[PDB]
Amino acid sequence: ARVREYSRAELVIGTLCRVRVYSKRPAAEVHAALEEVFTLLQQQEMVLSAYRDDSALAALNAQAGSAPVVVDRSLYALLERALFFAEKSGGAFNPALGAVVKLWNIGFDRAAVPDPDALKEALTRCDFRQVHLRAGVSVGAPHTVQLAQAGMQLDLGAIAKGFLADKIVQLLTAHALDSALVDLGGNIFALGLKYGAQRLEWNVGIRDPHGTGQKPALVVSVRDCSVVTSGAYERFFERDGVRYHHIIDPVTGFPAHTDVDSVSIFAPRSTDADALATACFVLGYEKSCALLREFPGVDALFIFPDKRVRASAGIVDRVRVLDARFVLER
Ligand SMILES: Nc1ncnc2c1ncn2[C@@H]1O[C@H](COP(=O)(O)OP(=O)(O)O)[C@@H](O)[C@H]1O
Ligand SMILES: [Mg+2]
Ligand SMILES: [Mg+2]
Ligand code: NA
Ligand code: NA
Repeated sequence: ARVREYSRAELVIGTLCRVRVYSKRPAAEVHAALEEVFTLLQQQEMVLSAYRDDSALAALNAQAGSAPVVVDRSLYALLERALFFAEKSGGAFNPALGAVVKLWNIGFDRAAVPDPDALKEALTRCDFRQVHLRAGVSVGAPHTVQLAQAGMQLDLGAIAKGFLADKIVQLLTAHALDSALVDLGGNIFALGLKYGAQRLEWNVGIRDPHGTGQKPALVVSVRDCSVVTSGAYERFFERDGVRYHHIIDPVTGFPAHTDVDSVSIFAPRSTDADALATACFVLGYEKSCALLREFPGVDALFIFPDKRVRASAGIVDRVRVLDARFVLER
């Protein structure tokens, strides 16, 4: 039995999603797994999407201030994990920020900053503690979500790609695959080891925060690990000489003013890496290090505006700088 390498990529969930697999299984089995990966992404776009009228999440948001809504176990679990990171991060990551994000989402389209009072009003409808998750303990009991605060809106943009990368890994493993690189718009999961007959760690690239995005500035060698990056120049618009990026500080209702250009989180679960990358970007370097002490199983890599790079002890020896303008502090 020979090793073969496969990849497939499609535009779905608003970005380019690519999965690369090495396998000795019959090619038909790999093709079937990849078919299911991309069917899953299509289906989940219709569950999780914040910017569509026909998604399950949009239906949930339409019931804010009303009765609990039945959701499937998967969406319930994702919301539970999102609220966990909201609590642990002091709301730096906030999955109920839709009232504010939606104003900024039209801002992007219109290239215009939201009004002050409108923005001040939106911040009053973002209390994630008023998302009530309930699930009965008896056999087959439904899972429900209630948005108790009038006009509050869920937006899972900062955790959905991580969730989907984890769901894809679970699917690949269900198909008896153990070597893959999952890349959902840059949200990476490195499953197992790649092939060279030699088995090698995956060399995951981290971009220059200001890069055209072509070349990575650094690579990190990893196995069975998600690598998720949140950064200041990945999505933004400009107006009158000021840049407004897409990661909001919930305290100000404005794009976060932070001391790092990007934060990359390395974790066994991409859900966790995605939520933490957002929280850490909002919190800034020192407070991020404090938060991360609560998660011993994760590592982090910070790129500063002066091109210094700091990486935690669990990954620093695995980092290689490719763009010599950057310096890895040791
Ligand atoms: N502080 C925040 N907490 C949670 N979600 C946020 C926050 N700010 C913005 N969002 C939503 O999450 C998205 C940012 O997600 P993030 O994972 O940080 O970046 P990326 O889009 O590169 O994956 C935004 O587009 C918005 O939908
Ligand atoms: Mg995130
Ligand atoms: Mg993300
Ligand atoms: Na990103
Ligand atoms: Na800040």
